[PDB]
Amino acid sequence: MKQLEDKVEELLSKNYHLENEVARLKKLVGDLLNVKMALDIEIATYRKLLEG
Amino acid sequence: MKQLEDKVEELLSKNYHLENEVARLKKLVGDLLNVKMALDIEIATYRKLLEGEES
Repeated sequence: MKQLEDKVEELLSKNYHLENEVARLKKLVGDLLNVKMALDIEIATYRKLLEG
Repeated sequence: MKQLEDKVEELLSKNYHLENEVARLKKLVGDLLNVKMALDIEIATYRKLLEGEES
């Protein structure tokens, strides 16, 4: 029952790559949320200064 | 034998849910990228108006 064996190895590889992609995107989300925090701080500085 | 069938079922199922998660994350990324673009243009404009900074 090989066709089954090839399918399983094919699926284990896809699973490994999907786990990789999930890890990559989580990091990109953390990094972007950190970026948002820093920009929000810069804008707050400007707005506060512009306000008076 | 039937174990192979069970493993095939398990993997197709785990992969389906990982794909769903990948799609969710990519939407969140796209959303954060758009929030960043709006913030960037606001900051770039203040730099220009107040500091004489062009990109």
